[PDB]
Amino acid sequence: MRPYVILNAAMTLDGKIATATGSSEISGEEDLRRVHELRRECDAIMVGINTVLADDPRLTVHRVDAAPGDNPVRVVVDSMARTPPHFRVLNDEAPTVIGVSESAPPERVAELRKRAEVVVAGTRRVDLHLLLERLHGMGIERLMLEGGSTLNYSMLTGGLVDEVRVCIAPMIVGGRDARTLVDGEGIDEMADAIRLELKRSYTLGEDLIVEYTVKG
Amino acid sequence: MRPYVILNAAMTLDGKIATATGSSEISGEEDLRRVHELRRECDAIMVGINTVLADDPRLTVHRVDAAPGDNPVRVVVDSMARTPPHFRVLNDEAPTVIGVSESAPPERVAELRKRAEVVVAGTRRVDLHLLLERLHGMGIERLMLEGGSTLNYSMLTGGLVDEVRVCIAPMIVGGRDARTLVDGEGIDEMADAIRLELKRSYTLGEDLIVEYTVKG
Ligand SMILES: NC(=O)c1ccc[n+]([C@@H]2O[C@H](COP(=O)([O-])OP(=O)(O)OC[C@H]3O[C@@H](n4cnc5c(N)ncnc54)[C@H](OP(=O)(O)O)[C@@H]3O)[C@@H](O)[C@H]2O)c1
Ligand SMILES: NC(=O)c1ccc[n+]([C@@H]2O[C@H](COP(=O)([O-])OP(=O)(O)OC[C@H]3O[C@@H](n4cnc5c(N)ncnc54)[C@H](OP(=O)(O)O)[C@@H]3O)[C@@H](O)[C@H]2O)c1
Ligand SMILES: [Cl-]
Ligand SMILES: [Cl-]
Ligand SMILES: [Mg+2]
Repeated sequence: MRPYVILNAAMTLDGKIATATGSSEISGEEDLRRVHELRRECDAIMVGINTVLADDPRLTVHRVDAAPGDNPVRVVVDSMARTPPHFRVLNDEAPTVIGVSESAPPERVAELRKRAEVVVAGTRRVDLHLLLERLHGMGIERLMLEGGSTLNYSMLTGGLVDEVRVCIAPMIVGGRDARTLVDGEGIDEMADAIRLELKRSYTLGEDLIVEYTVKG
Repeated sequence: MRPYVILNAAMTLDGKIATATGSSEISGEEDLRRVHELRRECDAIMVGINTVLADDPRLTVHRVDAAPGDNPVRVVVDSMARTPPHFRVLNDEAPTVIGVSESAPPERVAELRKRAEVVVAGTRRVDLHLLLERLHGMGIERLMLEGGSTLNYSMLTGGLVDEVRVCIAPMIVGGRDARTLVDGEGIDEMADAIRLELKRSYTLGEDLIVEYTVKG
């Protein structure tokens, strides 16, 4: 089985979540609160290793009032155990899980096990199906997927996403090499696109929030 | 003095206007009718050569009932005069203008002049400011820019776009090499993004339409 999965993101109108140089300040203050409230509501947050290396995020509830138990499990998708042992995601604010592949150097895995629960799943790339099974077995029923574009693609095409919520900021940056909402290999034909259904749209500060379910 | 410029587009939720393979069927029938209605309220439609080569579009008012002079002037941005003499954009449905650079081979320029007005503007690349100035001279006061992503970038960073209208389809395709709403070289810092203001957002058929003004 697997938890229920909400993909949440912030993007520019032209669909970018970061520039080629990694600049990613997009959301207004209100959206950031929305995000932290949603964190409060979930059992776990999931990000890819590339996001962790780029942003060194806390991935906790800190922009809204939080009870001592409110921080969800932090989950990093990290095939070669590259999460720096010093980085904030391994701090003491909340439990952390690192999903690694069987190819991960045994020495790096052992260091991570000192600050986290490590789950091995997949040969050389993290098996997201298995990882999600393992998270569900830890009692995680509600997971918030927070990117980046490569993990987003894997999760969507694997049929592992139930909802998509996007903050669309009123700005354009362009860039053929900027990260978009969803990157990866890509679906070749518009006909074979993943299909969604708009459930809600509303303004929040300067931003436009859109909320969709993924059509089964 | 240049025309007032509305940029119109259709993209997937993840910001794609075409897959890597050039698949670009995005809008529902209702959006397409709206586009044709807006075309009729404009003096000119502008598109890049690459769009012409990819789609061979007519660029006329035909998804709604139209009369004779309802079709706007068709303008192709085409540095090296690559518009094929047999392409629909050069048919007799409507006036056509091709903007070329000084670098375009004369044989191709001379051939284009048989089927369109040719405006030579810019050394190696079309000078968009100069082109728009010359378009004003042909009674063009309102122009609809219809892509693609490279031309969009140039027009936007050139300060030559007054409004943005986007049809957002409830679908995701991903693809690191798919064409986005705006490609080109990109703005390096989110701080330096072109800023917009949302005028209104509404559903149209299955799609979500958003209309913005460009602040700068
Ligand atoms: N605004 C937003 O909504 C938002 C949200 C998040 C991030 N961002 C930004 O956007 C950028 C996106 O980062 P990114 O796309 O490079 O990184 P990412 O998607 O966070 O990380 C993807 C990486 O995860 C690892 N991985 C392991 N198994 C995988 C699997 N089955 N599927 C997918 N990935 C797997 C791979 O690296 P290994 O194989 O080496 O482990 C892969 O390259 C970042 O700069 C970030 O700051 C924006
Ligand atoms: N859904 C939508 O809204 C929408 C709209 C339009 C297109 N599309 C699709 O999206 C794709 C995007 O097309 P694209 O980006 O490859 O092509 P494009 O933007 O239509 O064409 C850009 C080309 O115009 C020429 N050009 C000359 N002077 C220029 C200047 N100053 N600035 C920019 N371009 C200049 C260049 O080629 P030369 O130098 O060789 O002349 C340049 O590569 C196409 O496949 C199209 O079918 C989607
Ligand atoms: Cl955070
Ligand atoms: Cl057409
Ligand atoms: Mg791209």
